[PDB]
Amino acid sequence: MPSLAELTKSLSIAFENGDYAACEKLLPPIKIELIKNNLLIPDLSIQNDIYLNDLMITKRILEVGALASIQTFNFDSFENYFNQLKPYYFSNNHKLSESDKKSKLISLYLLNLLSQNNTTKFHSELQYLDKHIKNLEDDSLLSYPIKLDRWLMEGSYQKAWDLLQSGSQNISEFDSFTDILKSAIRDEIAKNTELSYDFLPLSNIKALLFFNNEKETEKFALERNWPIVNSKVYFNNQSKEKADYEDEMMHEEDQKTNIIEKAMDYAISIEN
Amino acid sequence: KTIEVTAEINCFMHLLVQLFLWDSKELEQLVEFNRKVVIPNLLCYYNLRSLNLINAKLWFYIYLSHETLARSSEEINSDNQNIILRSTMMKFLKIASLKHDNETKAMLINLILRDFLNNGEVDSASDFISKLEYPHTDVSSSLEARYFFYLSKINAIQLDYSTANEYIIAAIRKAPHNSKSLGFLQQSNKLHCCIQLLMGDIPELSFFHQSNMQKSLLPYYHLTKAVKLGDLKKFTSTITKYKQLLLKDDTYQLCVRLRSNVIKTGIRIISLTYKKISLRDICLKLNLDSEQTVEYMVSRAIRDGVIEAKINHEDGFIETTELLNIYDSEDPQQVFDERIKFANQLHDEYLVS
Amino acid sequence: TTAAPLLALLRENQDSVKTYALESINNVVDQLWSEISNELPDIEALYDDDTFSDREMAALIASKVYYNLGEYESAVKYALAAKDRFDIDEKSQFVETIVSKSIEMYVQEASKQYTKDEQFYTKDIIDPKLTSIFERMIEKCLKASELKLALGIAL
Amino acid sequence: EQKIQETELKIRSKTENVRRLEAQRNALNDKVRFI
Amino acid sequence: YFKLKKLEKEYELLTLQEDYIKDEQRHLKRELKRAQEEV
Repeated sequence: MPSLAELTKSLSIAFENGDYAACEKLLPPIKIELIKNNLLIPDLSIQNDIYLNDLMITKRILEVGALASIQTFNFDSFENYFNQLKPYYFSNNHKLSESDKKSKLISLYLLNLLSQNNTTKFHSELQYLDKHIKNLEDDSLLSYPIKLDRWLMEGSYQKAWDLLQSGSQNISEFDSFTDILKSAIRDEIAKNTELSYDFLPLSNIKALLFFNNEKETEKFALERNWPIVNSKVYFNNQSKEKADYEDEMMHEEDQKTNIIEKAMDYAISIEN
Repeated sequence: KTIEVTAEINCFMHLLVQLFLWDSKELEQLVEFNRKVVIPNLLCYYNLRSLNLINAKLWFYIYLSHETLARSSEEINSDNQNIILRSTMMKFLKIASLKHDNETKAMLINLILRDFLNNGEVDSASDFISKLEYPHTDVSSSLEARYFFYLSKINAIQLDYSTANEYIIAAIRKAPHNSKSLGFLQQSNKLHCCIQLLMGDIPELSFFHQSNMQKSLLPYYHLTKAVKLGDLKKFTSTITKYKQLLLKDDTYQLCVRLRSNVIKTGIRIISLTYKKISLRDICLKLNLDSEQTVEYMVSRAIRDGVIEAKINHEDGFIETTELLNIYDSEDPQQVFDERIKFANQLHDEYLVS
Repeated sequence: TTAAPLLALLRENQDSVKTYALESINNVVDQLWSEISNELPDIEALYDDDTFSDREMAALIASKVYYNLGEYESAVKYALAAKDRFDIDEKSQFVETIVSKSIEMYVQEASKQYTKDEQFYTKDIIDPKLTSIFERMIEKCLKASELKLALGIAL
Repeated sequence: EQKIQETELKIRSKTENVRRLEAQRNALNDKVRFI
Repeated sequence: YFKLKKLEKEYELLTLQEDYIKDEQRHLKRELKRAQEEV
């Protein structure tokens, strides 16, 4: 939805007027003109353009593009626009006007990263921040995923689930990463319920994982291969197998007798 | 021209001793002057007897002082000299033929890893590990402990204490030099104890009492009783008072990871030995922090490998197991292949001797 | 500093944007290649597209990744098919590596085919892209006024 | 031009492996001669 | 280049020598065992 002759005015005005699906139609013509002059990333040399011309406007162009895909429920494009915003609010020292300005978009990457059940890259991005005890610790927006992951590591999923509900930030921007992260939390709990619960009834699974329907509760048990009996749910899946391909390693089957004798023959050749 | 360049460097390395911690000249012109005396083909074509004659061991503690409150003083994003340094550093390894390069390969990676420890992302450092691994035979005993120090610290941020275990063992046994046994050893021993913080053991003070001063003994002693007894109130007050020591060592992250280990370690300290543990007995134990978290607290600790238990919501108890068995058929054979694997590290002594 | 904003446009549309993108990426490959190594499946996939005319740019970018990976054979096959980025006149540690990498490779491939036929050098059995390297290498040796280096390779 | 110099520097690593096998046999075959 | 090619042939003959030393090492132990049985 174009508005004025400038590509920035058409993107900024159409963002607050709604229609996020039609607002993304102006993305291709903007990036074509910016890539020719290499205005998407800051140059290592000195072109005598820093806070002037379109480079100061360019950081606001990709800022709207990242906020355009958050309302369309797209995690593939959000990772692409976030990679271009990492050099922003990084270069030009720490001081522009508000520095990082919006703190909610920075926390969107930390919350969406936990949806893939990867705990290694979560703490790696916290080290990328320049000020750990200033912007990260004091502000509750950057400290939101830290306090959220803290209850996840301590083992309490009930207090961590309340942050996605009682919090007032789940209306607009965080609404996209709320249900997506909640689905990853419930899937992580399902791994715990196998070993930690030998037998549990149907009414408790609805209350523990915060389900609104009893019939939907049994639907999740079918994809997870959970045996269901009257007023009870067992787990026969505690035994594990397969897991890609393995040979003569990690509790083999028919080679158990041979490997024991093979290990005795390996030390003889080392001495010989 | 190898002799002519080497003769000039012999007078250059004598000045670099003054440039290191002694005489810093100017904080502006010197960093630009030290760059122009290196680039013009000092490393040349790798003709003969080329090693140890570059900067190498000298510049580790130099450039870190110019970046912090000297040339930059947080007035710019990054030092332009360090940006060119990262270009020359990564160019040195790109032009390397991987022939005689042993010590010079591991020293340059120490900069890109240390930079990610303060300001930077350590996720990209995992890709450099595949390139970093080489059987370096020229690394001196002083740098062998430092090469094992960074490899153990990166795995700590990656939430793996098993891989970093083998590296930190050989780190404290090396570097006999006095300066490495005081400042470097005390900093390495705190990282060795940090591995025990993620493991859940946290042994008492026996050898580490007289090996280091009382500066590192105070925070470790308070964290030992806080994680063992499972008290978050005492654990919180320790972070506040010792925060000054936690920031310089990048150990401030223990407020999350080690805080989660306060509950996990306290599980094995308290006696769960009996089978059916009522919900009210769990709420009374571990002060009031175990009252809010009961079923979820035990659920994650079982999958993580701490204990093995079963929760019953019908009668309101939790069936627990202490992991005690008797060797019959497959039980003793689990450690049979492990004890053979433990000796595989000693099977290389035949080629060494 | 980071190649993440540069690698985001690799999976996008409008290959005309990739024309100026691959030019900006090729300069930082000598540094950030460790991060680029994860995008190699996306680089080689776009190489076989007929409507994509920038494949010559991705040939040199993908070759520099395997250059520091430890396998120099993969970097030679991608650079020769473009028939541009391979220049014997340019003297640098990277360029002289892929030029000299085809020396022993030409000997190992010719020694296996030497048993079946001794005339193989007059036929297409040897890769013409590898054959042109052996021909251009002698031309550089003749300009150096040294007959021991030229006849030593042809031996 | 490179592989001419590359092979020269790589074959020097095999010299250490030769001295390990020579010193291992000298401590062995000489004992059998005395027996 | 003539001296460099000659050095390459020197280590090629030592390649078969390395594997041949291990042949006498296992063969001498068979003759050494016979000497111990005689004692």
